[PDB]
Amino acid sequence: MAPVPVTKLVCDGDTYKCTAYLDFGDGRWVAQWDTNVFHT
Amino acid sequence: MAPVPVTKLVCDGDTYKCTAYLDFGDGRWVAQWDTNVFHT
Amino acid sequence: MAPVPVTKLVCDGDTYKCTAYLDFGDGRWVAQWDTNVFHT
Ligand SMILES: CC(=O)N[C@@H]1[C@@H](O)[C@H](O[C@@H]2O[C@H](CO)[C@@H](O[C@@H]3O[C@H](CO[C@H]4O[C@H](CO)[C@@H](O)[C@H](O)[C@@H]4O[C@@H]4O[C@H](CO)[C@@H](O[C@@H]5O[C@H](CO)[C@H](O)[C@H](O)[C@H]5O)[C@H](O)[C@H]4NC(C)=O)[C@@H](O)[C@H](O[C@H]4O[C@H](CO)[C@@H](O)[C@H](O)[C@@H]4O[C@@H]4O[C@H](CO)[C@@H](O)[C@H](O)[C@H]4NC(C)=O)[C@@H]3O)[C@H](O)[C@H]2NC(C)=O)[C@@H](CO[C@@H]2O[C@@H](C)[C@@H](O)[C@@H](O)[C@@H]2O)O[C@H]1N=[N+]=[N-]
Ligand SMILES: CC(=O)N[C@@H]1[C@@H](O)[C@H](O[C@@H]2O[C@H](CO)[C@@H](O[C@@H]3O[C@H](CO[C@H]4O[C@H](CO)[C@@H](O)[C@H](O)[C@@H]4O[C@@H]4O[C@H](CO)[C@@H](O[C@@H]5O[C@H](CO)[C@H](O)[C@H](O)[C@H]5O)[C@H](O)[C@H]4NC(C)=O)[C@@H](O)[C@H](O[C@H]4O[C@H](CO)[C@@H](O)[C@H](O)[C@@H]4O[C@@H]4O[C@H](CO)[C@@H](O)[C@H](O)[C@H]4NC(C)=O)[C@@H]3O)[C@H](O)[C@H]2NC(C)=O)[C@@H](CO[C@@H]2O[C@@H](C)[C@@H](O)[C@@H](O)[C@@H]2O)O[C@H]1N=[N+]=[N-]
Ligand SMILES: CC(=O)N[C@@H]1[C@@H](O)[C@H](O[C@@H]2O[C@H](CO)[C@@H](O[C@@H]3O[C@H](CO[C@H]4O[C@H](CO)[C@@H](O)[C@H](O)[C@@H]4O[C@@H]4O[C@H](CO)[C@@H](O[C@@H]5O[C@H](CO)[C@H](O)[C@H](O)[C@H]5O)[C@H](O)[C@H]4NC(C)=O)[C@@H](O)[C@H](O[C@H]4O[C@H](CO)[C@@H](O)[C@H](O)[C@@H]4O[C@@H]4O[C@H](CO)[C@@H](O)[C@H](O)[C@H]4NC(C)=O)[C@@H]3O)[C@H](O)[C@H]2NC(C)=O)[C@@H](CO[C@@H]2O[C@@H](C)[C@@H](O)[C@@H](O)[C@@H]2O)O[C@H]1N=[N+]=[N-]
Repeated sequence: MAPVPVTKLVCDGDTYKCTAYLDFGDGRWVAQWDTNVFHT
Repeated sequence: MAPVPVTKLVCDGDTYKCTAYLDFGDGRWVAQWDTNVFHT
Repeated sequence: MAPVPVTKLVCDGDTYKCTAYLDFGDGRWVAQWDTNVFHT
C-alpha cells in the first residue's frame, strides 16, 4: 500500500516537530510535521 | 471522552499525509494531516 | 535525546486536534497539532 506503517513516534519541543519512523524501503524514511508542544 | 484513541497510524509519501485510524463510532473515522516525508 | 517518545495518542473531531502524550519531565507535556477528521 502507498500508506506505510509507523514504527516509532517521537516529538521535540525545541524544534516543534513530531517525527514518525516509517517501515519502508531501506528503513531510513520518516514523516515529520510541525506541532505545538506544551505543559498541561 | 472527546479525544479518542488511535488504533493504527500510517503515512504516505505520495500524498504527504499521515492517517490515524480512530476507535470511534462505527470504526470508519480517521484523522489525517499534512506532513513532510523524507529520507535521512 | 531532544526528541522524546510518545506514550499515548488521541485525536478529537470537535477540536480538530491530535494530542500526543510525551515521556518527558514530570509527565504532563503533550504535543498537539491541527488535523482533519472525517468518516471514510
Ligand atoms: C532548564 C530547562 O532546560 N528547561 C526546559 C525548557 O528549556 C524546555 O522548553 C523549551 O525551552 C527552549 C529554550 O528556552 C524554548 O526555545 C525557544 O522557543 C521560543 C518560542 O518558540 C515558539 O515561537 C517561535 C517563533 O515564533 C517558533 O519558531 C517556535 O516554533 C515556537 O512557536 C510554536 O511553533 C509551533 C510549530 O509551528 C506552533 O504549533 C502549532 O500550533 C497551532 C496552534 O497554535 C496548531 O496546533 C498547529 O498544528 C501547530 O503546529 C506553536 O503554536 C508555536 N507556539 C507559539 C507560542 O508561537 C523561540 O522563540 C526561541 O527561539 C530563539 O532563541 C533560540 C535559541 O534559544 C534561537 O535559536 C532562535 O533563532 C531564536 O533566537 C531569537 O531570534 C530572534 C530573531 O531571529 C531574535 O530577535 C531574538 O532576540 C533571539 N533570541 C534568542 C534568545 O536568541 C527558542 O527556540 C522552547 O520553546 C521550549 N519548549 C517548550 C515546548 O516550551 C522544556 C520543554 O523541553 C522541550 O520539549 C520537550 C518535550 C523535549 O523535547 C525537550 O528536549 C525540549 O527541550 O523543558 C524544560 N525542562 N523541563 N521540564
Ligand atoms: C523508483 C521509485 O518508485 N522510487 C520511489 C520514489 O518515487 C518515492 O518518492 C516519491 O516520488 C514521487 C514521484 O516522483 C514524488 O511525487 C512528486 O512529488 C513532487 C514534490 O511534492 C512536493 O511539492 C508539491 C508541490 O509543491 C506538493 O504538493 C507536495 O505535497 C510536496 O510538497 C511537500 O508537501 C508537504 C505537505 O504539505 C510539506 O510538508 C510540510 O513540511 C513543513 C516543513 O517544510 C512542516 O514540517 C509541515 O508540518 C509539513 O506538513 C513538505 O514540506 C513539502 N515539500 C516540498 C519540497 O515542498 C510533486 O511536485 C509531484 O507532483 C507532480 O507530478 C504528479 C505526477 O507524478 C502530478 O500528479 C502532480 O499534479 C504534479 O504534476 C505537475 O503539475 C504541475 C502543475 O500542476 C506541472 O507544472 C508539472 O509539469 C507536473 N509534473 C508532472 C511530472 O506531471 C509528484 O507528486 C514524491 O514526492 C516522492 N516522495 C518522497 C517522500 O520523496 C520514494 C518515497 O515513496 C513514497 O513515500 C513512501 C514513505 C511510501 O509512502 C511510498 O509508497 C511513497 O511512494 O520511494 C522511492 N522508492 N524507494 N526507496
Ligand atoms: C449525533 C452526534 O452527536 N453525532 C456526531 C457528530 O456531531 C460528530 O461530528 C462533529 O459534529 C460537530 C457538531 O456538529 C461539528 O462541529 C462543528 O464543526 C464545524 C466545521 O468545523 C470545520 O470548519 C471550522 C470553521 O472553518 C473549523 O474551525 C474546524 O476546525 C473545521 O475545519 C477543519 O479544520 C481542520 C483543522 O484545521 C482542517 O484540517 C486540515 O485539513 C487539511 C486538508 O483539508 C490538511 O489535512 C491539514 O493538515 C489539516 O489540519 C479541516 O480541513 C477543516 N475542514 C473543513 C471542512 O474546513 C464548525 O463550523 C462548527 O463551529 C460552529 O458551531 C460551534 C458550536 O456547534 C461553535 O462553537 C463555533 O464557534 C461555530 O459557531 C458558528 O460561529 C460562526 C462565526 O463564529 C457563526 O457564523 C455560526 O452561525 C455559528 N454556528 C453555530 C452552530 O453556533 C462546529 O464546531 C464537527 O465538525 C463534527 N466533526 C466531524 C469530524 O465531522 C461526529 C464526529 O465526532 C467527533 O469526532 C470523533 C472522532 C470524536 O472525537 C467525537 O467525540 C467528536 O464529536 O460523530 C457523530 N457521532 N457519530 N458517529
